[PDB]
Amino acid sequence: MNIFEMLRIDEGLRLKIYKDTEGYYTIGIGHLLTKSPSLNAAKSELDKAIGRNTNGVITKDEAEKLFNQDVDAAVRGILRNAKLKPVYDSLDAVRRAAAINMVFQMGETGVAGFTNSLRMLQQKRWDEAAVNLAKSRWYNQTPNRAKRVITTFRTGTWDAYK
Ligand SMILES: [Ar]
Ligand SMILES: [Ar]
Ligand SMILES: [Cl-]
Ligand SMILES: [Cl-]
Repeated sequence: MNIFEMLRIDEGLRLKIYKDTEGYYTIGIGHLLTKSPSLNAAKSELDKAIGRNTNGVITKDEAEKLFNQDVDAAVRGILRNAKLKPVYDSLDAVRRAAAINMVFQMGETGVAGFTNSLRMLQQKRWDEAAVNLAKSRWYNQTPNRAKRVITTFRTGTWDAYK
């Protein structure tokens, strides 16, 4: 297992524009298009992203290409964030993938807001971190996914995904 497989399980794959858990227009493997309530606006953003007149539909390869860029951007966003980078560098491989999933889902910004959890992960206090991470809107709104990511940080293994 790895980051790609992990996120492919959490996000799914859809080839037509859809609304995510927050009601935002998305396509592919969790590629958010826009926070706007306009379907047209989402179609405009999709065309621009792909570089062709898609009409709300893409191929598997295009979805996978967006996905690669989004993983890459997430990692780079972590590395560029003063609050995140040090946490990240302190973690082992498995846990790093848990950190990436979270940023992919909620943005750098969002993640950089779990100050307390961040600190406990940096100190390797796994159980305490797991409990603090669960005290969040993230967990209350997408409890199944959150539990998988949380178990990942807790144990450092991929059992939640196997
Ligand atoms: Ar992180
Ligand atoms: Ar975190
Ligand atoms: Cl894009
Ligand atoms: Cl969920």
